[PDB]
Amino acid sequence: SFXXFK
Amino acid sequence: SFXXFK
Amino acid sequence: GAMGSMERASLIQKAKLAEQAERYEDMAAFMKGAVEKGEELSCEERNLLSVAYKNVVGGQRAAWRVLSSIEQKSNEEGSEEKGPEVREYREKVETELQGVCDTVLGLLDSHLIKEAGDAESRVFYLKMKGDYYRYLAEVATGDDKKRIIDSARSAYQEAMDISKKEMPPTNPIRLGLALNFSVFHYEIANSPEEAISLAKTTFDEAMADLHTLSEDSYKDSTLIMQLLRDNLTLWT
Amino acid sequence: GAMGSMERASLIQKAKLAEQAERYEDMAAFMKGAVEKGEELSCEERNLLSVAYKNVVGGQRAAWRVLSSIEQKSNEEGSEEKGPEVREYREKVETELQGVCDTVLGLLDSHLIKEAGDAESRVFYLKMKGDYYRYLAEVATGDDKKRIIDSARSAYQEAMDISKKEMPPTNPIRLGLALNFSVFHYEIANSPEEAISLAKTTFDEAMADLHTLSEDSYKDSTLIMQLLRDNLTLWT
Ligand SMILES: [Mg+2]
Ligand SMILES: [Mg+2]
Ligand SMILES: [Mg+2]
Ligand SMILES: [Mg+2]
Repeated sequence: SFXXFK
Repeated sequence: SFXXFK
Repeated sequence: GAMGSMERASLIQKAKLAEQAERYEDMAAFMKGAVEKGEELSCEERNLLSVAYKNVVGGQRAAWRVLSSIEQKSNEEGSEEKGPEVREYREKVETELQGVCDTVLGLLDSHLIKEAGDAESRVFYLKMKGDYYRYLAEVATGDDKKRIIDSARSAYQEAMDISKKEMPPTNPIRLGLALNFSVFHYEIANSPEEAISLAKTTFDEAMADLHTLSEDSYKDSTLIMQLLRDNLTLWT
Repeated sequence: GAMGSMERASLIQKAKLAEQAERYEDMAAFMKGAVEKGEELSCEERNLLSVAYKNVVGGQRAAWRVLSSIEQKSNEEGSEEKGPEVREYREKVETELQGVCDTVLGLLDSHLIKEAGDAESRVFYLKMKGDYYRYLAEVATGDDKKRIIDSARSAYQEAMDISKKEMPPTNPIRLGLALNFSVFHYEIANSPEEAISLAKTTFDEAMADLHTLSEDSYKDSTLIMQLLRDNLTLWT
């Protein structure tokens, strides 16, 4: 799954 | 350094 | 509330330090105090919040899985009675995990979601709501399990609805939301075909929009598209 | 004392589970409750105690070093004033670290060391005492710094004295004690020549005794001898 966008 | 002998 | 005496800016500052020191419990407590100041969060602050609690609950989930695996082996054939201790400790970790999720869910309800008007913030927080209900789902067993699952579903769907209307299909929050909702379908909802359909449709729509992107944004989006690819290769 | 209602055997059992789940704070609290039952610890239990608190304080020390490094960069040339927050948070981690060391030191004084009559147990616990004073030394700055350092020195020396008299030079506790006392000399006492002399003498005396060893013991001892080798290659 995926969670802190640049 | 070193600390759980077998 | 023991962060109540700290400046908002100092909490954010210390959250960034805590991240650098890999002190994620600290980071989460700093960011919780920052949220409870009552102001909306900027993009960077929203990222701190989600990185913090992801790390905290991620250790809990890893531990729960180890202990749940041991406990299932204690139920098996030719397995010697070992007492109530494996169950007891798995329950202690479970309750701790459940409290972190409830804390995150509580911040989102009081009052991050309702004050989030822009699409990037509202989708971000509804994805969080889906994610933290999904973690509750992973450990739920009672009757309430269906209701937890529906609650996860419902947050993800509202977030999906907004993201489709308001964001490009390469948007990294949109991409990560789709990825996680697909994981929800595969791992929680017993809907692997939906999981695969969503991952593939999301991937293909992003691919067709990559040409619109600068070199840095292309990098951000293709990273998450690769994660969709990875799941599809796992699932098919 | 909140482990007081748990069976000693259940605490040990849950400590082993906590190790498997990489839940080392838990592991340390279980082992603290086990010690406070008042009974001597077996070999396996002594190992649980030291693995637990090593992991706990090891995360603290890593965080302290990150924050101390940031704080030193805030003191440097052309460095913009950032407020009291870096110092404050480094102090919070420091105080937490200091409390773990004080807790370990407290278990050893009350009353593990004084009831340890056999050489393997007494040396093990005095090495722990040296190690946890050495961690206090790493962060100490006041006048008391010299006294902390002496206290570390003194535990290590008593342990060295017993181990030389009572253990073969391949004994892994003797080897690990020498390794750590040498690290003490290099990193705390500003005595690199002593550190190197001790590592080399320890290594050479073990090498000459390896022929006495079964294949499994040879493996145990040469692992730590390699660590002596590594430091000597680092130090020379
Ligand atoms: Mg203010
Ligand atoms: Mg439960
Ligand atoms: Mg009893
Ligand atoms: Mg201090």
